[PDB]
Formats: sequence, C-alpha cells, structure tokens
Amino acid sequence: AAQTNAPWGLARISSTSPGTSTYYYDESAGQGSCVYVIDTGIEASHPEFEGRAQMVKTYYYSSRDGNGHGTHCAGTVGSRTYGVAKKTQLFGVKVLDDNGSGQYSTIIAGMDFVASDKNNRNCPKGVVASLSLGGGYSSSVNSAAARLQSSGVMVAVAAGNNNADARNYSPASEPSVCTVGASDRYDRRSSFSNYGSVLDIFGPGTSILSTWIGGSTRSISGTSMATPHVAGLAAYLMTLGKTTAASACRYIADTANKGDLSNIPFGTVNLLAYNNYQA
Ligand SMILES: [Ca+2]
Repeated sequence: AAQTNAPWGLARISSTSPGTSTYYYDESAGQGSCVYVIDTGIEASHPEFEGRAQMVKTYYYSSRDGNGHGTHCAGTVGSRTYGVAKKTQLFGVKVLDDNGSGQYSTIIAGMDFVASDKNNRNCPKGVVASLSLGGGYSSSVNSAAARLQSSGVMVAVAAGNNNADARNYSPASEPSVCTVGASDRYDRRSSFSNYGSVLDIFGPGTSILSTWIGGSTRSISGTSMATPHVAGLAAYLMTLGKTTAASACRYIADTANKGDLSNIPFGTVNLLAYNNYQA
C-alpha cells in the first residue's frame, strides 16, 4: 500500500526510480519481527510508535532518550508514518548517553546483551539490530558485532560520515554484518557517506524525516539514517519469509537497485536498498 506523501526515503526503497513520493509495501509490515535500536534510547511514548516500542536496557542513570538520535532511527525502522516496517516490535538499548557518546566497552556490552535478550522476546519472524554508531577501528567492537550476527540477528551498521574508506571504522569494517552507506533523493552518494569494499548496501540518508523526542519530528542526515532503512527492510522481508537473519544482507544486495547511484568510488558497491514490492 501507499503512504501518499511519504518521506522520500520510504518512497525510494519501494521504487525502481528516484523522484516519487508514495511508499508501497506488503501490509504484513514486519509484524512478528523485532528490531533492536542500539543507540541513545527510544521515546516509547511517542504516538508514532503505537505502543510497539519499549526500552529494554540502559547503561546510564536513565533509559530515556534525552538526545533524539535513537528515537529518530527507531522511527525510520518502524514508526507508523516514518517507518519502513510499520508493524515491527522495537526494542531500545541505550548504549549512548544523551550527548550521543558511548565508550566502546558499553557498546560491546549492549551487543552481547541483544544476542542474549532476543531469547526473552517474541520474534517468530526474526530479529534485527540497527547500529547507527561507530568510531575508529577496533577488533573487539568488530568481534562483538560478529557475535551478534552469528547468534541469529541481522546486524545493520552505519558506514560512517567521514567521506572516507570505512575500513578504518568499527563496527563498519566487520565483514559479517551489513554495512550501510547513505544516498540522497537525487541518487547521489551522500556527501559525507563513507565508502569502500566493506560496504554492502546504500540506503536513504540525506534529509530524512522521522520521529524526535518530545513527541515531535525533524529531518536530519547521516549514515545513521540510512542504517535503519536497511534494518526495517530486513525485518519486513523476514516477515514475508523472503530471507533470514543470516541471509538478509546478501538478499538485500541481490535484490537492490543496481548501478543507479552517482559518485560511487571505484571498488564500492553501487547498490540501493529496494523492497521489490509489486503492488
Ligand atoms: Ca560489512
């Protein structure tokens, strides 16, 4: 179904071309799947989440999202208006403080938490984790992301916003997870988007409207915004039975719009996330 006047990124992920504004998707909408948003938290009370979001873990004095970044990302995964998978269950894991910062040790603990926690949740169609965060290369951070993936979770991670090769960042550089670059509404690589061999896919990342704290909305940009498009897409596809956690990144690459993005450096995939939904 449509979304007439959907955010451009939603319309893009269900389209064979840029420049349209209706989002088309199977009504199953990720029902029975779960997506963990590992970030600054999620404002679960936001009407856009319809009771489908909840905080399950924090490493700080509160589970409240005092930043907005996590709420925005969660909105792109699964909010009613701004989300890819409009019926998924959203679980917030607050590894980032209200300034958007987090020690790698806390981020690692959060990933291992999700690998266990999914066994305490009802996700018959599958489990996804969205990591719109990163820093410099760390073998321990990469290994944590690898474990999470190995445990049966589709892990999607931001490539980073350095306009640089993502090989030097973590968890972006972990081969076994799905590393997500950002594009704009004109099918250009977003100017800040990292690139390189370690990228698996691109998603909408420039000027993305979604939920914000205080029951609000706003448009922001980043590989942080592209990542939840891919995470939501995975949840949606898993509900459809088209793929699994272990195979979703490959499946998304297999079925992506190919060769349509501009300013993709030689050696980086030219693949844009696409739901292949035929109304
Ligand atoms: Ca990767």
